[PDB]
Amino acid sequence: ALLSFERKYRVPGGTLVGGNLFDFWVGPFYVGFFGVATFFFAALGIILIAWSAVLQGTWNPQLISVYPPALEYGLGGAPLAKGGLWQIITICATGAFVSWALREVEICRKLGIGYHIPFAFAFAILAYLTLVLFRPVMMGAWGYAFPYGIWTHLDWVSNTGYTYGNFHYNPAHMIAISFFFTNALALALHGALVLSAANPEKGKEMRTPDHEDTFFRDLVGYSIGTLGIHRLGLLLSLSAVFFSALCMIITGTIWFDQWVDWWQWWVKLPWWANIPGGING
Amino acid sequence: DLASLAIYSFWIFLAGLIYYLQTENMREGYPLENEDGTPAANQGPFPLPKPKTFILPHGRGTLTVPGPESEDRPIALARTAVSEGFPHAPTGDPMKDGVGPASWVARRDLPELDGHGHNKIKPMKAAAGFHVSAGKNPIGLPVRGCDLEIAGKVVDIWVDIPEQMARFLEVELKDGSTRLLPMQMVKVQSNRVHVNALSSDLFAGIPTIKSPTEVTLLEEDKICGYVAGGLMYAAPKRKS
Amino acid sequence: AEYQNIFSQVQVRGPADLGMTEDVNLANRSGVGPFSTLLGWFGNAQLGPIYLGSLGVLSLFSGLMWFFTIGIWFWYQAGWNPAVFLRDLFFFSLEPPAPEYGLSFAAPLKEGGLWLIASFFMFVAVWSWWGRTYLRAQALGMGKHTAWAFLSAIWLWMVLGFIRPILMGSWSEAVPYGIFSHLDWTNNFSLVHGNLFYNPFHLLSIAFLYGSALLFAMHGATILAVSRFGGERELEQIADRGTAAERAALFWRWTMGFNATMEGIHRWAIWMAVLVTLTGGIGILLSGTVVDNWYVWGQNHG
Ligand code: BCL
Ligand code: BCL
Ligand code: BCL
Ligand code: BCL
Ligand SMILES: CC[C@H]1c2cc3[nH]c4c(c3C)C(=O)[C@H](C(=O)OC)c4c3nc(cc4[nH]c(cc(n2)[C@@H]1C)c(C(C)=O)c4C)[C@@H](C)[C@@H]3CCC(=O)OC/C=C(\C)CCC[C@H](C)CCC[C@H](C)CCCC(C)C
Ligand SMILES: CC[C@H]1c2cc3[nH]c4c(c3C)C(=O)[C@H](C(=O)OC)c4c3nc(cc4[nH]c(cc(n2)[C@@H]1C)c(C(C)=O)c4C)[C@@H](C)[C@@H]3CCC(=O)OC/C=C(\C)CCC[C@H](C)CCC[C@H](C)CCCC(C)C
Ligand SMILES: COC(C)(C)C(=O)C/C=C(\C)CC/C=C(\C)CC/C=C(\C)CCCC/C(C)=C/CCC(C)CC/C=C(\C)CCC=C(C)C
Ligand SMILES: CCCCCCCCCCCC[N+](C)(C)[O-]
Ligand SMILES: CCCCCCCCCCCC[N+](C)(C)[O-]
Ligand SMILES: CCCCCCCCCCCC[N+](C)(C)[O-]
Ligand SMILES: CCCCCCCCCCCC[N+](C)(C)[O-]
Ligand SMILES: [Fe+3]
Repeated sequence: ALLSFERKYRVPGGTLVGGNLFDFWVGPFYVGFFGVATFFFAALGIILIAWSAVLQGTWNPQLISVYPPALEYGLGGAPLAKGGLWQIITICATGAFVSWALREVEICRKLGIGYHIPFAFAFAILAYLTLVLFRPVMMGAWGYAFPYGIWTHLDWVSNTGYTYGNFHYNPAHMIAISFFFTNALALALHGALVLSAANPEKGKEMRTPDHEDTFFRDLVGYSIGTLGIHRLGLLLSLSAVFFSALCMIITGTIWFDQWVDWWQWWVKLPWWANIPGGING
Repeated sequence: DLASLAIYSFWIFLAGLIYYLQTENMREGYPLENEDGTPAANQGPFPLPKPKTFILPHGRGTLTVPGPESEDRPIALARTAVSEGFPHAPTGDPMKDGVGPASWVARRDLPELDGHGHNKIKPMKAAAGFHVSAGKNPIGLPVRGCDLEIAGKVVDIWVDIPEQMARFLEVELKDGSTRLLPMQMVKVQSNRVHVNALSSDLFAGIPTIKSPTEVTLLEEDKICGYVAGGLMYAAPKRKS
Repeated sequence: AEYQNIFSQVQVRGPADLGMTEDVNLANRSGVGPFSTLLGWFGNAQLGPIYLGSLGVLSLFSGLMWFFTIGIWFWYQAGWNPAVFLRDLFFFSLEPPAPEYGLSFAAPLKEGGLWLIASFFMFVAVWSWWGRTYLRAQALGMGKHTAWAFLSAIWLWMVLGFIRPILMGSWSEAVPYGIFSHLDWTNNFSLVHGNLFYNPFHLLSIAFLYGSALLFAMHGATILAVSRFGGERELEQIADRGTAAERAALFWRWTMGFNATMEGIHRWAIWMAVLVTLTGGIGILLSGTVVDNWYVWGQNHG
């Protein structure tokens, strides 16, 4: 049940709510007040999805889809079978994510570590809430949110993108993609760098972080450093998500036409707007 | 068709890869133990990988993992319940005993070495050509604890030499001796350094280093462990 | 508040770090560049030295030539007017030969010839850069993980510009060099293959791209959370587990019921990332050569 080095860390303390009441583990898992809250929200959410499955007449995981209220409901509540369950499941999901973050905070407090992880997780939650809460509220209807189904949610992504032409033209979306691509690039480089140092050529001694800086400096003329690269991966991945959230909060609210046309502001700047030649003259 | 073949093969490759990744990540901490330090009955469905050996750089030997796991230090905790899964209460002072968030590991009692075999971390005064480059220089600032009392004064920065980074502040106490504070656990301000994790009276208890111009890995673990544990265990005295 | 270790409070600078020698030819290293206080708030302040050497020269040279060939086409398309150049910069495109030219090198300069030239320069820039990746590690006695991982990105790029056009029988199938034009190509590619959300290798590719952000957020955060115990000195933590590595592992064990080691997390990392362009390259390569329409293929699952 415990890692060989684990017992010395399993002391009492760090809970945010309830004192010692829920201060215990179930096998490897910590509980805490927020483990209990997350169990509650997750269990209720899963049960309501199961109910939804039976009301839609399927147990097939690839057919189960829970849809938000149709546009006609606006932001009111809808009958259970016509979007109401989606509304409650959404509340359960949000409760479960936030509880999960708060349980992480409890774990940080017990271990005496910084809060970087739940703070990072909070960006994923904010992206979720942008899609199911902030965007729909701004646009005036729950029906603008995505359905909960493995395949149907891809239908939504696709229908929503093409509502604005080729969605590649959304400038916040370009920034978001660039962070996602750069992030994967930095992840590959980081995993490779460390491994190449811990796993040198056959029979050689382990390399040092100095060999790491050296290899990067040799290669591109710059090394970010071992603290830098972890700051960098955190920043690339949170920026990717921040710009993802941004690119959707603006779509259907401040900008709702074909995204390609937005770029005409640049083309029409009066100092070059009318010069003949080029693609746009 | 070839695409069904490809995706079929891929799923098999992926299961194999996850299996490889999970077992690689069992090279430390296993076998799983009961709370009393004996081997747990349930080890999970992944077996231990065949051992690998790292060759350490400066005659420092090798590390072979997985290998026999052992804390190599007394652990001053006791059960608070008659069944598995509950906390273990410190039997003494958890800060002095190095348990809970104040824990340290029995790392080697030698300093980390750089690529050239020199001590990686040195007091700035002993590090030729090193100086404060940017930011507020903390040297000479009074050091304040979470009880808003002055615990000492900064007399140096301990720098990572190959990585050109500040790793600790050396702080001189009322009695003239010094302690290291992790850079990550201090806030440098215009007129002081502030240390949230410790009240002034806990500074004497920071583990000391046996030689004044180097720190061992074991020493850094005791220091960093002890300061982080103040967040939970000073907390009575800390006043925000 | 508690300090967060996202930016440094105090920067410290020592003598210029010339690096490890091992089997490196020191004659091919430049001097140090200028120290950047700006970059020093987040990572290292030191710039350089860089290793150049013959292969790097060749790489830099053809990389530049690739970029200038596109550039000169952009100026041409701009009618050599600087104002039109800045205005329509995202709109210009250096386009591959028409389908009728097949794989021949017979198309006029202005009609795919220049695209062929630029692509040749690109091809030598990247492959010579790959060799470099491999030899810079070799000269330091390091493993070749960087070269292998870079090969995965190269796989997708090669599929896009070279292997798939060749299997299709024309250069017209390759990607054009242009900001907006390459986006139109991408949208187009999906439309014409019956919607790339039905290509399971594309779906996997997306899972790994998201998974890379997930994992680097987890790992970057975890290491910063334990940087108060020296957590980011990962090599020495691999060699001699410290309380940093133990607290990092136990955060995740207590949260999700399992955990990594300081070495092993880097294996999850390199693979999560590499799998992005590995599965992607396969998904793209199968499109049009083996599968015309993914929707249709999914209906049969084959
Ligand atoms: C993956 C499927 C499509 C594709 C789909 C998309 C989509 C969708 C988007 C991009 C975006 C980008 N793509 Mg594309 N892209 C493809 C293949 C490529 C290739 C290639 C050699 O194969 C290249 C060089 C690019 C280049 C680029 C960059 C312009 C931009 C940011 C990428 C990034 O962060 O990289 C990794 C990051 C680094 C920091 C390393 C490299 C540094 C620089 C920035 C690389 C770009 C150099 C560029 C050629 C120079 C621009 C010239 C100026 C106009 C003067 N793409 C294939 C064909 N790409 C985004 C964008 O903003 O488009 C406008 C975007 O939204
Ligand atoms: C035809 C479709 C359109 C298009 C339309 C859209 C639309 C529409 C959207 C995007 C969005 C995104 N697109 Mg686009 N996009 C297109 C082409 C592309 C291309 C490409 C190479 O061509 C790329 C790289 C991208 C890239 C992206 C990212 C910027 C962003 C998606 C990630 C994200 O938001 O994560 C954010 C992360 C989350 C939301 C995850 C949250 C997870 C929560 C907190 C936890 C889950 C717990 C779970 C239930 C666990 C339980 C089970 C187990 C225990 C594990 N698009 C085409 C042109 N794109 C999306 C976006 O920006 O959203 C904000 C979006 O809505
Ligand atoms: C982010 C932008 C768009 C979006 C665009 C896309 C696109 C495009 C694709 C996916 C794909 C996936 N998306 Mg989606 N998706 C969105 C919002 C979500 C949310 C959410 C709560 O907000 C969730 C949980 C998912 C979940 C999923 C997985 C079913 C699948 C793989 C993701 C992955 O590996 O991520 C990285 C995370 C990890 C590697 C950790 C593992 C997480 C696991 C796999 C999540 C399981 C969720 C479970 C089946 C549903 C909840 C179960 C409950 C217990 C009932 N999406 C928003 C609307 N998503 C891919 C796919 O194959 O779809 C069929 C795909 O191509
Ligand atoms: C309308 C568009 C279609 C679609 C069409 C395509 C097409 C077409 C492709 C993708 C591809 C991808 N798409 Mg899709 N995609 C759609 C919807 C989405 C959505 C979404 C939320 O809706 C998401 C998240 C994605 C996500 C993804 C990625 C997982 C994947 C690209 C991996 C990568 O890193 O490439 C970026 C990395 C590279 C291109 C490798 C670069 C390597 C070379 C060596 C770099 C050279 C650098 C050069 C010399 C310049 C140097 C500059 C200086 C040095 C600075 N797609 C819709 C359905 N997508 C790609 C893929 O693999 O698909 C299977 C692809 O070809
Ligand atoms: C912000 C940067 C990125 C990020 C970071 C991040 N994610 C995180 C964390 C961090 C730092 C954690 O600490 C936390 C974790 O524990 O990871 C192991 C987490 C996590 N990220 C997760 C998933 C996830 N993250 C994603 C994305 C991202 N996470 C970003 C790209 C995605 C994508 C891209 O699609 C997914 C699928 C989980 C593995 C884990 C959070 C687990 C959790 O919240 O558990 C409590 C809740 C449950 C166990 C189940 C609740 C069930 C619901 C009540 C019902 C289902 C509702 C749902 C809306 C259905 C959707 C159906 C789909 C088919 C669409
Ligand atoms: C495995 C998945 C990911 C991945 C991995 C990866 N990429 C890699 C590597 C790895 C492991 C390397 O080792 C290699 C590297 O060296 O990284 C530092 C690389 C690399 N990935 C690169 C780019 C890149 N990778 C991408 C993607 C990805 N790479 C995936 C997400 C993308 C995307 C997403 O589109 C791009 C654009 C390069 C930084 C580097 C490979 C360099 C190379 O081949 O260079 C040839 C040399 C030249 C082209 C010199 C040319 C000079 C310029 C063209 C002119 C300047 C242009 C500039 C915009 C204007 C300003 C300059 C003026 C002064 C002229
Ligand atoms: C300021 O002005 C000057 C002139 C100074 C400039 O220099 C400006 C120049 C520019 C404005 C340059 C701008 C360039 C771009 C906008 C570039 C953008 C490029 C892309 C988005 C590229 C995307 C994808 C490219 C891909 C996938 C290429 C693949 C190529 C290959 C795999 C290579 C295949 C090789 C071939 C076909 C040749 C084969 C022949 C043999 C003999 C082997
Ligand atoms: C002695 C002067 C040498 C000048 C070389 C200029 C360095 C720039 C090369 C970095 C290119 C890296 N890439 C190819 C990753 O961009
Ligand atoms: C997307 C891949 C997620 C990885 C899931 C692998 C779960 C591994 C469980 C390991 C159990 C080890 N324990 C916990 C027995 O030590
Ligand atoms: C090395 C990391 C392992 C993590 C694997 C995550 C896989 C998610 C499943 C995506 C589903 C794709 N398909 C083709 C089933 O739709
Ligand atoms: C893609 C979803 C993956 C979920 C994997 C969940 C892993 C948790 C395993 C915890 C270990 C269990 N026990 C009880 C064997 O320790
Ligand atoms: Fe790391």
